[PDB]
Amino acid sequence: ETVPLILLVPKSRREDLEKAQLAERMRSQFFIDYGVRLPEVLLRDGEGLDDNSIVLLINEIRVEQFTVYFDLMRVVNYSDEVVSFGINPTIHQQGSSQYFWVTHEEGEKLREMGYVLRNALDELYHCLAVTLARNVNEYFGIQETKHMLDQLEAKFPDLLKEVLRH
Repeated sequence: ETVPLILLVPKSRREDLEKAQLAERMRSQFFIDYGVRLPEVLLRDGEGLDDNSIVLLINEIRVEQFTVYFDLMRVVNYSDEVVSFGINPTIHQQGSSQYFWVTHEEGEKLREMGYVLRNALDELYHCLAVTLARNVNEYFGIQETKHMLDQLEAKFPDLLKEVLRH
């Protein structure tokens, strides 16, 4: 890989993320989990970028925008019982999926009650790995479709007749 991954980050978080060595954390973890070598990961200030937002660019094209609450912890196996403990999560919603976040102090209480918590940087890594994995799956899917159009012996009218039937 010769083209770097770029993460646009909030201007107020950039120096903390550099001090936390986010780039090396990401590169190191991805290699251990997958055996694949990420290109260099560069952080850049995102103009107008609100807090808790990260934009992934590859080859200067926007790939995905993540919502990660830098000062909070993600409740990985969140259940509604959390609320019965007096803890009301920060909820982020992306499509059909909800993500539940709590304070560091709340996180420590939930860890004693069977919950698993991920800090923001670990969740940011997780978001990247999920995005990278989703894109690879779809790429393979495109290839499967090309193979089916190669193997296809039925013509279009006959093919479309069969589809409406079933």
